[PDB]
Amino acid sequence: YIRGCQSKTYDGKIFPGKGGEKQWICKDTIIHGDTNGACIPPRTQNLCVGELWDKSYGGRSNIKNDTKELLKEKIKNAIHKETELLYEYHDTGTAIISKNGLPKGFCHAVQRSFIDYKNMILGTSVNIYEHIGKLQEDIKKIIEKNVNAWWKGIEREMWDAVRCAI
Amino acid sequence: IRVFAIPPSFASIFLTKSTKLTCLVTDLTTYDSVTISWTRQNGEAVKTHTNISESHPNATFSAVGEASICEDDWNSGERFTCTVTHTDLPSPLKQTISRPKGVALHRPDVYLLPPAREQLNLRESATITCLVTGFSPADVFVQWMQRGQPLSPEKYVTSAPMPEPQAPGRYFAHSILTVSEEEWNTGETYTCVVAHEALPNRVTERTVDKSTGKPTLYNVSLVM
Amino acid sequence: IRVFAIPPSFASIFLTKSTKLTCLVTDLTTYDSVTISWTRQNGEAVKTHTNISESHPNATFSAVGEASICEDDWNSGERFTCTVTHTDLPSPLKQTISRPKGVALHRPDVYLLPPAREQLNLRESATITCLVTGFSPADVFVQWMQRGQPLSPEKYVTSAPMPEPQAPGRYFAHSILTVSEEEWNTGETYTCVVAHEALPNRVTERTVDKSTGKPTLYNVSLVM
Amino acid sequence: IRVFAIPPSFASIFLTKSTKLTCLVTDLTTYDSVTISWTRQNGEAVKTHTNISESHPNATFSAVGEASICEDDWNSGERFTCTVTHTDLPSPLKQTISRPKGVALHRPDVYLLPPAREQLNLRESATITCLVTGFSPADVFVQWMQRGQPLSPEKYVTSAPMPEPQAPGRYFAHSILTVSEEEWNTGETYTCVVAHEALPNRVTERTVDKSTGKPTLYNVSLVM
Ligand SMILES: *[C@@H]1O[C@H](CO)[C@@H](O)[C@H](O)[C@H]1NC(C)=O
Ligand SMILES: *[C@@H]1O[C@H](CO)[C@@H](O)[C@H](O)[C@H]1NC(C)=O
Ligand SMILES: *[C@@H]1O[C@H](CO)[C@@H](O)[C@H](O)[C@H]1NC(C)=O
Repeated sequence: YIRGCQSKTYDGKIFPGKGGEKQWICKDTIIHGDTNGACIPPRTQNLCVGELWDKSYGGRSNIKNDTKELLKEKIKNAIHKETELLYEYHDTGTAIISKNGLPKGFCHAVQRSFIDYKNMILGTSVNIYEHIGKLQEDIKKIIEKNVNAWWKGIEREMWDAVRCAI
Repeated sequence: IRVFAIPPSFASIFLTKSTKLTCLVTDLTTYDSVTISWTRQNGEAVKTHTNISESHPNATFSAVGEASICEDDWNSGERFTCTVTHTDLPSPLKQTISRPKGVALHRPDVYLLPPAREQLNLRESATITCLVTGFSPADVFVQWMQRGQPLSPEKYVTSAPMPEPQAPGRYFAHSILTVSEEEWNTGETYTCVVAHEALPNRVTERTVDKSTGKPTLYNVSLVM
Repeated sequence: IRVFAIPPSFASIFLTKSTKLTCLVTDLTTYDSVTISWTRQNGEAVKTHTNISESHPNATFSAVGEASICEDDWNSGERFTCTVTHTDLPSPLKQTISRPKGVALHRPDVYLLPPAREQLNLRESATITCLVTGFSPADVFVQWMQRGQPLSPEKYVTSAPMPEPQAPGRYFAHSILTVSEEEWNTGETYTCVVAHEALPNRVTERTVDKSTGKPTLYNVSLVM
Repeated sequence: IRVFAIPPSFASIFLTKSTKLTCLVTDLTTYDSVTISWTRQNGEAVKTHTNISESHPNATFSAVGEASICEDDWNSGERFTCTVTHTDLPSPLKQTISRPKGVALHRPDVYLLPPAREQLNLRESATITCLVTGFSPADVFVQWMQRGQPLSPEKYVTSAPMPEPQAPGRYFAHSILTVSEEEWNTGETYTCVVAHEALPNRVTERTVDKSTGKPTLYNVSLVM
């Protein structure tokens, strides 16, 4: 359950929090992706990488030597925590989107976070953030030691993770 | 065949702004239609009891009886009797509680120690600890607040008071608030209202932004 | 009369560097011919109890037995049984001693918080607090060493472990060392030592003095 | 045929947390049916020994016998006798090993020298060295923990203890840990833990970080 992801603040800190809004990163990396007009959403910048990535003293991937089964469990836990934190972020009505009985726009946010995770494992990210690049490279290394086939196999389980969180 | 009379801890008075008398029985043989009453020094019945528990399956009764009394009456320190009417006992079993006398009041000192710099480096979580020292009696109620709004009791916990190593007659309580490192590295207040009898106004608070330790006269910055 | 179990704790075995099994028979009358022996399931164990506690103010003994067992044997999870044979007991009774099982181990994160600025300004004392957070199971031993030398147990007091605010299974404990502002201003590094099962080395040490917080690159000093 | 039983080195004591022994032997007749055994002056039951080495083709057969011994018993220095019987030699190979006594315990001084700037300037490696000097018992066990997680013995190489040049009784040792200069610049606080008998808790830490050792380059003296 506990993974080291804090409550979402991408569109503003939760009340009583006031500031902390994350702006759209309309920039591209020369080394990775070269020219890309896509702008990274605040939510994606705040994606709950979970145990896949620790920010201690810069950025260091936590899956340097992780088995395929372990990586699947880590991603499942990360998606579950992302769903939980997104629900508590939109339920309090702090997300700009959120200002059935689910919080308005929560399903959009969780589906889009799942899409971002899919593209993180697949390695086809439109724009690579700080956490995106190293995680993409390491996940490519782990599986190929073909990534698309792996995710096309475990997507049902990963989405079952979101359903179980809900 | 005794009765456990729980006095209202000062946290209880401060939380609900009323003095609540709760006496819990124990080690009483099983039978129905058992009644309890609360009586003060003069013996007059104070208030009928509510939220009475059903017969205890564990063979030892634990019935909760609530009686309301004037705050000043409890502050004076009279002996309030909880009379338990039990069929087996020829006379009702009586237990009484009075607040301790003496207990030289000493104002608490509320110092907030912000998170260690080596904890913020983890960039995961931080624990703002609101140290409270040099107070008596051993009853405080530390409550946290962010930006002036109360925080849910899930986020903070208060260690039980313990004797202070230096002063024998004083105690110290130690409370922490688990804050997210982003919310700390961004300027946030996280006050700490400390409720105690020895305080003049019965509550004091100290805040810790990220900028408390900052010099406030030279915003010295390092940039590549 | 009743036999009670006192398993050794990490606070005990680490301090004494030996696993001391203790038996307890609470409030037994002052009689003669106290016999205590220790046995595992196989039963070949034979240890002799020494220095039985003297009569307490209640005028009734409390049987206490001292036994020496290898750390590996205790860590094996084998249940330890202590024989009790005494005149007051109508028949000998055996008490069962074993450690809790099925609990995960998480290494603590010893964060050493220097005393608050407000407290040093009083020029009365400083309480360097050792925050031992995120650990499990709830059994931690905190030692305070100054300039590489142990400090007297009187100076510091260690808070009992409490459940962590947010993390479900983890705990947190605090140890405060009270020292004069002059000593703190001089700087002796006041190392905090934590002993816990989950630590890879079984011990971790942290250090703090007046110079830890001050920035290293720039020495901006305001003068009049 | 004489068995060269080896005492459990302190590195074995602290790395495995258990006292494991062996009875390596110089042998004349390559193979015999009977296996190793261990005896004590107390004459307690021998421990189980398994996984004996296969016949050595060059006739210098060496056999290993594993036994579990209490740390306190080995700490006391009581002699343990390896008893090995073979068909060729009816007389048991009675040889005794005990930890040497009479040697004063001297606390190691651990000094973590950062990498030479001549090395970081290459931006290819950063060999952090844990200089352990001044410990009188030859035994020592240096372990490296990076960013709070212990590192495998592959990464670092610990030099064998050697006599100190100046002080004859004392010894010294080295333990270099090599990490790519990318990791060093992040400031990961590479910590060295030395395990030695003389230490107050048998382990002391010294942490080196990219910032440590950097003097105050800028000394701004704002005076009004
Ligand atoms: C200087 O002031 C700004 C206010 O916008 C603050 O964000 C910054 O942290 C200050 N400098 C340092 C070194 O803290
Ligand atoms: C850092 O500044 C303080 C402020 O007066 C001064 O006392 C100290 O000497 C300075 N450090 C060094 C290394 O000079
Ligand atoms: C730093 O500046 C202060 C300003 O008075 C001075 O006293 C001190 O000697 C200086 N230290 C160094 C190392 O230059």
